[PDB]
Amino acid sequence: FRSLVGTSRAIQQVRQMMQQVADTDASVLILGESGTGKEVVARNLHYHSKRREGPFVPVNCGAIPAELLESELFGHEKGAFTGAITSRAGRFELANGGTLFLDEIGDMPLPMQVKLLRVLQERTFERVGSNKTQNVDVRIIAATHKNLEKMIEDGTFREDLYYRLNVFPIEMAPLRERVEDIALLLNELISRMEHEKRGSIRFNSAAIMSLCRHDWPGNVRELANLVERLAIMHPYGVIGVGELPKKFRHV
Ligand SMILES: Nc1ncnc2c1ncn2[C@@H]1O[C@H](COP(=O)(O)OP(=O)(O)OP(O)(O)=S)[C@@H](O)[C@H]1O
Ligand SMILES: [Mg+2]
Repeated sequence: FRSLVGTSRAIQQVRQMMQQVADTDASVLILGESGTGKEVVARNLHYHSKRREGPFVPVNCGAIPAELLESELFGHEKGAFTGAITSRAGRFELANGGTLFLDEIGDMPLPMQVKLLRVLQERTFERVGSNKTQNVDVRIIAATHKNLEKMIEDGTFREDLYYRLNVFPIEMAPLRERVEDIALLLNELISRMEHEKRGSIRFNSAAIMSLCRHDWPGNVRELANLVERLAIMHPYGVIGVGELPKKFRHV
């Protein structure tokens, strides 16, 4: 785990709710833009859960071939389809006793949403082509940068799955709504980068104000990118307004 650095009320609330849902087995939904810490939040939840010493299993919902998605999620037994010479355990079976992290749940296709639902209310599943219904034991943590209720109304997300998953919602404020945290965030990212052989910089107040007026569409991950790049261009340097890429200058 990392900790969620920062002193905004938003991030403090996020910490409080994390402390409250962690050692429960409730489905957690983390909503937030790209780069805002949603996976951090998930890994932290997990390592402070009953599952904390079982497996943490990510599932990147839009980055699996549909043609194989079922078998990736639920495993297959030999000769289920063409190419099925071995017998795979699925992400779910892999996760039994741990946490399953559905990364971008809004990109999960509908047939997979119903199957996921069957798992959350029944706690069973079968490998593809297989008869044997295995029980399964995981804690669900899903994340999204999408508007799930809108999708519900566009009929691209299932309402029943929605209310089943969204037991404990946690919202992650975008960086541009937490500028108070940027310096802290900086000190963290730089510290990591030092503890990782990888270089050193620091920022002066003008630079820091400039970065505090930036829109951060990639949020914290964009910030981390900037720290790495600047540490290359100005090794062990102090970063002022004129060292920032023009993109990040706001004076
Ligand atoms: N509050 C925070 N304190 C410290 N480090 C953070 C914080 N939030 C994010 N990070 C770090 O900055 C990066 C943000 O990435 P993620 O947490 O994976 O964001 P995300 O919401 O999961 O983005 P996606 O959904 O994968 S595009 C990671 O390298 C984290 O370690
Ligand atoms: Mg992620």
